Amino acid sequence: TYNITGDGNSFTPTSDMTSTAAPAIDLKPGVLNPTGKLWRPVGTSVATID
Amino acid sequence: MAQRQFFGLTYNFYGQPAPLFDLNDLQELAGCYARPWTSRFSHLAISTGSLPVWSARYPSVASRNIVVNTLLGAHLNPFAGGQITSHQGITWRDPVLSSLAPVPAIQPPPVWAVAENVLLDSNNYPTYVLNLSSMWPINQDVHIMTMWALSDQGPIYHLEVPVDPMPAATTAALMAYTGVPIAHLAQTAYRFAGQLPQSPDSTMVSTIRWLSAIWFGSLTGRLNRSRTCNGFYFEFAKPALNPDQAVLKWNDGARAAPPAAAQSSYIRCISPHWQHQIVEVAGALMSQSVTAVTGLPALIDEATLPAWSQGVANLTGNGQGVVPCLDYNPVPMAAARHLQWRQDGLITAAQEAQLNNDYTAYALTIERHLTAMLVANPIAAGRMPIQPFNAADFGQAGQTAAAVALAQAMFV
Repeated sequence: TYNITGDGNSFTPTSDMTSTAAPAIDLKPGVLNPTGKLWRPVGTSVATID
Repeated sequence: MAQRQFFGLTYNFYGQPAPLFDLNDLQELAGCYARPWTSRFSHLAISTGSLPVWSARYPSVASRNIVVNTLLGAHLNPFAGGQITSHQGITWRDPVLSSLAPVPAIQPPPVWAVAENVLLDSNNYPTYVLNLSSMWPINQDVHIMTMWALSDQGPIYHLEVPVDPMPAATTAALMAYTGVPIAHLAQTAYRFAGQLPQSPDSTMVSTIRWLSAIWFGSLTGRLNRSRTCNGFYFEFAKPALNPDQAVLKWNDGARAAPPAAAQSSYIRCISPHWQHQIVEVAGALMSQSVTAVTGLPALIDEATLPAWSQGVANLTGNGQGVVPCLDYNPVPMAAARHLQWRQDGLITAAQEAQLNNDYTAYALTIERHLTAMLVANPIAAGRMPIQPFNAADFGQAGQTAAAVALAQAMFV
């Protein structure tokens, strides 16, 4: 970090650079999913696929 | 060693007024033979599945197995009777039971004890217990009897894997026998065990028990070329028709995972096909020898047992060792074995698994039809030289897959 109380610092507000952060995010239920729960062939070897 | 209450169980009859044989058949037996000792029987059995097991009298090896038992069962009731009986055919060649004699002349007084379905305690008979030495070879024979007779199925075979202290001496010797089929090893074993009034010397004993496991383990799938008991497995020679002869084979792949300590099972075969499977039978004969030495957990609890063979002395119980018996149908197991093999990626199912399942399907069919057709005669005539059993008995069920899974977990 730099001493804030120095010279050279630009005050250039532009349309191009419109303030933004991440205020909130999408958390719709629908959106939560993707997708498949992970499972196993009973627990024995490759036979129990059923 | 002298397990005092050496009580042995004689076979029931299939809703028959008489024990399982007719007079002619018993005549055949007693007479055309002589000694009450298994030499003769083993002679037949030994001939490495070459000779057809069929005859006019004797449909299978197992047939003979059954009439051997019934023979025993009947003729013991004589001399093992409360005050000694013996006539009608058999009046024993000496009190010491030397030979199957046709009624000594001036000897009527010892009747033919008409018994029903009855266990006997060998040691409760004074003659029997006097002759404790000579008793020993026949007790072996006795067990064989009992352990088929207990049930209405294929034999109740016992298994044992004592894990960890494994004799180095056993290893060494056993290796020399590599190349031979289970059958001949068994034969020598029985012969020894009989020949010498039975020893506490666990040598023999251990050896048989290990062998039994290795076979069973092999037969299941658990044991094979790549998963061995140190090198040990049994190799199923000739992958075409169902005669896939289990030879002891020693190949170094892996040493399979040492179980926790002492693993015990007992198997029975629910399906009459057992009859033509010398493999299956030969384990059961092995486990008998074992018995003579050892006081096995009080026999397969009455839950899977016909009513006549419930509440037997000190044999069936409810809260002991091995409450349930492990049960199989032979043809489904072969499938089971191929399963494991494939699961391991030992082999492609592609051609290997398909082919042999094809052949064993054939072998089933052949067997099933022969056993049924033969049973027809006894199931119409007063004579019975064969296992009794309904067509529904052949069923692909009887806890077949559970057995397999248990056998496997045992190996862990």
